[PDB]
Amino acid sequence: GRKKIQITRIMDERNRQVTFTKRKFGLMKKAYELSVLCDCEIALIIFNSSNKLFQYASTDMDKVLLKYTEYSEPHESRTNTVILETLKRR
Amino acid sequence: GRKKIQITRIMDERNRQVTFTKRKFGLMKKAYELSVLCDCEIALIIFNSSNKLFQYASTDMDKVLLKYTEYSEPHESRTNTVILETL
DNA sequence: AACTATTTATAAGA
DNA sequence: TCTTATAAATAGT
Repeated sequence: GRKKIQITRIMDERNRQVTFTKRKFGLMKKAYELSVLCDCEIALIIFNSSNKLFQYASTDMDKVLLKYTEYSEPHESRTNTVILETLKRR
Repeated sequence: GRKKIQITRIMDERNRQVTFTKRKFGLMKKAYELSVLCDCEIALIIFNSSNKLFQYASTDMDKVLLKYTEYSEPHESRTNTVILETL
């Protein structure tokens, strides 16, 4: 990036859409590279704010999702949590 | 990277494992940033070569997967396909 | 595991 | 979309 940007929701609609398209390609690209380099199985489902779907899966999506739903051990899972935060002085 | 690397399976076991751990964090990180920045719902399931699971989901994994299985329109889908290559 | 040069991604300005 | 300068990730150590 020509500038550092904060990680909060982009407010400009068209900016949000461009950022979405490029970052999504980059993310599927990094997913592909992870799967190849480290010999692992990835499935990546993305729904844009308008509920349109975009997906990546190394092997085969329904294979990976089946394996998921049957997996019955504790495992590393991360998520998004919203925090209350005070801003800078300005 | 201190070196450019080819995109093929890392042969050294321990190298593969370190690369896995760091790149996975980076990938979940970029996923989180995408979901926040562009207000979208992501689900990312990874099974390492030993069949151990690692996951990221912005909202809630079963929510996203339900939405997936019901989605009935054509959509952008990618996968990995193997190519023959000269050196 | 941390730290650093080299690469890979990406945001602003066009 | 493109260009470019800048920030962010990562491959070796």
